[PDB]
Amino acid sequence: GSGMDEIVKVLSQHDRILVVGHIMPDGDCVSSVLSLTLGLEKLGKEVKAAVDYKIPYVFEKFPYIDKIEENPNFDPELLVVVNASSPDRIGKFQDLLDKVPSVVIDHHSTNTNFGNWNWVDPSFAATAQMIFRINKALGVEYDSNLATLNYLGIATNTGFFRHSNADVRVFEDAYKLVKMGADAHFVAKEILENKRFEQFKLFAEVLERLQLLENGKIAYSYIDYDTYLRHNCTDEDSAGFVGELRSIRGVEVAVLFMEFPRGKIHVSMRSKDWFNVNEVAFELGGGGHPRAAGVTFEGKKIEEVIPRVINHLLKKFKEGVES
Amino acid sequence: GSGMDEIVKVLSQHDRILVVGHIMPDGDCVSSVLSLTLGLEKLGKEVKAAVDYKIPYVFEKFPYIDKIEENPNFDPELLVVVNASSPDRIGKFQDLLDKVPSVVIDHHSTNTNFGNWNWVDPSFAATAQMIFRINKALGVEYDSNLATLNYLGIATNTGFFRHSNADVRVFEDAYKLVKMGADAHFVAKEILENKRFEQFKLFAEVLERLQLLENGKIAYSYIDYDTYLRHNCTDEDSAGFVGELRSIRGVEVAVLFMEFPRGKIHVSMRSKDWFNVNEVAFELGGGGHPRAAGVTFEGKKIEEVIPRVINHLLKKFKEGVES
Ligand SMILES: Nc1ncnc2c1ncn2[C@@H]1O[C@H](COP(=O)(O)O)[C@@H](O)[C@H]1O
Ligand SMILES: Nc1ncnc2c1ncn2[C@@H]1O[C@H](COP(=O)(O)O)[C@@H](O)[C@H]1O
Ligand SMILES: [Cl-]
Ligand SMILES: [Cl-]
Ligand SMILES: [Cl-]
Ligand SMILES: [Cl-]
Repeated sequence: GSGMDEIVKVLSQHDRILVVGHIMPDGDCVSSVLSLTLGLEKLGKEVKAAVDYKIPYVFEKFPYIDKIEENPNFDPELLVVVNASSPDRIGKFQDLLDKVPSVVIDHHSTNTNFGNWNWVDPSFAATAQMIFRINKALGVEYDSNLATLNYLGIATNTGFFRHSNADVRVFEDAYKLVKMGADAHFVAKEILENKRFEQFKLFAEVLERLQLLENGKIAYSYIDYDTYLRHNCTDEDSAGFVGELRSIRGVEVAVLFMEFPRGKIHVSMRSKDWFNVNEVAFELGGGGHPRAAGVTFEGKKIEEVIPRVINHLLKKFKEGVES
Repeated sequence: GSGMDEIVKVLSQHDRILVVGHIMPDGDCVSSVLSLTLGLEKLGKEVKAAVDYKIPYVFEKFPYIDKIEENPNFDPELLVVVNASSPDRIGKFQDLLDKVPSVVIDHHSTNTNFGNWNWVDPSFAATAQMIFRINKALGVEYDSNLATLNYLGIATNTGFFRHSNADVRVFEDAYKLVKMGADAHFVAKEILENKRFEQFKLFAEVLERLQLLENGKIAYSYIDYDTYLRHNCTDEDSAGFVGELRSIRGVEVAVLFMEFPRGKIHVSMRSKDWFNVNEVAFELGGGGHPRAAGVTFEGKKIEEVIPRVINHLLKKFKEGVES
């Protein structure tokens, strides 16, 4: 397993670079892609950024968001894949893995190490923190826009400094980026204050279906595909719903089952204090973090997935309570 | 107007000190009261902490919360009032202002300077930041519990680093406190993840009454007293509701009218980008910050307050749009 130094050397050695993020991009993906792309351009390299997916609405006002292309026309010397744990997550760009030397930079412990060089460090809360250190190691000078873009992923992946991954290194990075001009309020406003009215109606559906188990310590609900369509919503609109269920008093584990598209059931799990949802996720074929993890089923009825997941969660939860 | 140095000298000169916060205490009040009380105790002083109000549920697990007394039995040499902008806000302890020398420490620009010594600095987002600097100036050594307690007010008064008052000094303070052991995740979990089910039902009432004006740029709603009672709620339960209305896409100003107790109408105002709600608040007899401000009426029908406030807000908003 390569460290940062070997990645920095490899980046220094190539001058035509395609930086690729994952489908369904989140703040850390957008942050890592644009921060590395702009950093490498400041070294004079020829760099393009690509994500095989529509950029979500909340990113449309960020500086340089138009640098991320869905259909780049580029012949790179080097592929750099950021924040994507497996080749399927980069969509049509996985075809380049067979033709172009590749670097992987990722904080996900689930990363399959599919690059020729791989720097994977789960002690970071965000891949953006790794890009920050790469850019500094390369000699990149930050301006306010680059600082804002690199702050983005650290904020989003820690829930804006609320989750258990917000450790001293996260706060140090945020401080350094704000000192360099990162507009923390701009980032919060664009990410968190662009709610659709339909999102309130969709969450009302979640609350109607909400079920508590184990003396209120487990909360789960679901959104079926017809309900997304009924409210002109996609799974972009239910971002943050599972954390709202975790925020209920006395809840330790929250699970949200989301069918989107039809027959594709994503299970999002969150815990509050002590329960390791990643162990449940892993055993079901997914993965993630001790306090935030997920599983994705293809080709299943939601009526089959829900009781199987709840069954496994109850067994594990009862074991944990017994210590 | 005294600065920090004169306050530090005055604190150093007295050894029996009552630290008082304001009624309806928030995170900054609890943070400032306990951080200063514990800091002064580490200098060996005899210190009590007092708030003439029930401590809200979300603070009950914080370390040393039991140090805040509703009914202290103490004869202080010095009264220190933190985060309270006027004597009425400290309840029954305003009687001590006539008998005991008093120090005021506050970030609110509305502070009436009712102490014998007053350090009021609106450039701080939180009074807790001023207490942090006082404690360091006095030579206090932070442990993890004191760091957690001092972090609390900086986090709550910036919306956990989301609001426009989260400047480089806020992030520096947060970093320094987390480096000293502040448990940022504990604070977020206790403050933000203790929601009552009744709070979701109460917010559904807010959404039912929600009205948009000026091409969706103004949003307002209201909670009358009977509606609070119907949902076993008080105005503690509607904390954060007005920010949820601000978070609607395209909204620039959000206003929530809250009747609690009967006939007492509190108007909470939030803006997003540019509109100065403090100017509207001030003209109506309240005050606050450019992006968060309020007004409180006693003895009025909500049917009278709502159109008068909306009228003034519309006039000011239309003027601002014309630049
Ligand atoms: N099917 C899956 N396999 C592996 N990791 C997954 C996963 N679904 C989610 N995760 C990870 O778990 C965390 C929580 O995911 P989510 O926000 O979708 O609940 C994220 O960091 C995400 O990358
Ligand atoms: N009636 C009033 N007079 C002066 N300042 C007020 C006020 N009501 C609220 N504020 C201030 O305005 C900000 C927003 O108040 P609120 O959270 O109640 O909306 C807070 O910092 C608060 O101290
Ligand atoms: Cl731009
Ligand atoms: Cl992990
Ligand atoms: Cl204690
Ligand atoms: Cl101000």
